[PDB]
Amino acid sequence: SLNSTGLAQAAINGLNARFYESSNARWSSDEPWWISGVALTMVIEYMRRSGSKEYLDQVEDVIEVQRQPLSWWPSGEGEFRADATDDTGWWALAMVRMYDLTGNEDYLNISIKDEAYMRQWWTDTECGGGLYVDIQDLTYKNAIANELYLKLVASLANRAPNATIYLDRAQQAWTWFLGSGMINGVNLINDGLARDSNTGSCYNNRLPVWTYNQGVILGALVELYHATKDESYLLSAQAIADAVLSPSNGLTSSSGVLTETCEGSDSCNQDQQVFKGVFALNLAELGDAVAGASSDPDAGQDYREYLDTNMQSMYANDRSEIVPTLFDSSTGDLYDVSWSGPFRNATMPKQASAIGLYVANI
Ligand SMILES: OC[C@H]1O[C@@H](O[C@@H]2[C@@H](O)[C@H](O)O[C@H](CO)[C@H]2O)[C@H](O)[C@@H](O)[C@@H]1O
Ligand SMILES: OC[C@H]1O[C@@H](O[C@@H]2[C@@H](O)[C@H](O)O[C@H](CO)[C@H]2O)[C@H](O)[C@@H](O)[C@@H]1O
Ligand SMILES: OC[C@H]1O[C@@H](O)[C@H](O)[C@@H](O)[C@@H]1O
Ligand SMILES: OC[C@H]1O[C@@H](O)[C@H](O)[C@@H](O)[C@@H]1O
Repeated sequence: SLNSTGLAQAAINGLNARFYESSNARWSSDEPWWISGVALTMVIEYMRRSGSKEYLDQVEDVIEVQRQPLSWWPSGEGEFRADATDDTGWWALAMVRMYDLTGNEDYLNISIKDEAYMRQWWTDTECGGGLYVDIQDLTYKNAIANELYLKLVASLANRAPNATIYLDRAQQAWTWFLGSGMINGVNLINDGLARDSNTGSCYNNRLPVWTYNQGVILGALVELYHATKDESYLLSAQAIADAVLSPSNGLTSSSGVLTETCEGSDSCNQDQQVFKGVFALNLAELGDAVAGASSDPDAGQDYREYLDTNMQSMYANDRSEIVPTLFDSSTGDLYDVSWSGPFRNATMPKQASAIGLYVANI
């Protein structure tokens, strides 16, 4: 009885009414730039899944301005090539989705330039593989930058003309990730890798399990399945998603609600506020891939029910409607960080995460 399409549109309208900067073609310049990339993904994915085009003009504006050489990383020469590889990876994946929505080769070309830029910081000398996140420093190979890269090459393996070298890169990247140790004993992914002071060998740094690091990897494996038709990639994704859904692992509350590890102590920073929606969108991708790979009508039904359950809780306990004024008649919905906890304030990363959950149920 809940209309996820209308709620996503209200959530996007709330996102624009409070956080979109027309003069900058960006959401919230006081927030991390990469989260504007995530927001762009959610808006593109809303249009892709709902069949609507109401934000297409706005998305094109954002792309055209955020394409330009970044003032804080001119040496990237624009096209979203930034001072960290994960920043680049978020926009690169948004361009994959833009290409999926529009069929405009221009966006596919951006993702291709991004893949080649990110790969510059893949090294086999440390950790036997993987890329660094901090381009200027080269001190950290983490989960998210390698999950983004892996989903990027796996996506390009299904879309780019030289799809073979991208499929080989994806298969090689997944083999490295699987062997990295970052996937722990309960099939959840810790934050990144530490390096042995004496031996130089790398190991799971046991930093927190963040929801978005259980998400991007699902989309990556889904694209690897589409590229190979090997259901082993789906089964591996399902083991990771199942671990998230199991309340015994602390990511899913006793009410069945996705919960970031920082929500308990009310310490979720500007980055962590956006994590849950990224997982939700990728989980919906996994659900679609699972239901299409088997003739069982109940295939992937647990993931849909999970997303549905999480939507209603967010719908009921985390929502606050904007009240219009005599000057601003904007209507929409605002959302806080906890999908079960109360609504206290809204921020752009919280709102972006909100849209992702609604879009995940379209
Ligand atoms: O990355 C998001 C934000 O980055 C800001 O640039 C930062 C530089 O000012 C600083 O010198 O180094 C960090 C390293 O990441 C840069 O991110 C932008 O000014 C912001 O607009 C952006 O939201
Ligand atoms: O929130 C967890 C994530 O934190 C990331 O480190 C941040 C950098 O990306 C950012 O640019 O600078 C701040 C400095 O406080 C860092 O918190 C990790 O790179 C991620 O792996 C981690 O999930
Ligand atoms: O694996 C631990 C890593 O933690 C990160 O937060 C730091 O930025 C890296 O320098 C460090 O190597
Ligand atoms: O992709 C997942 C979505 O697929 C749609 O076909 C269903 O109607 C939604 O309920 C579900 O959340």
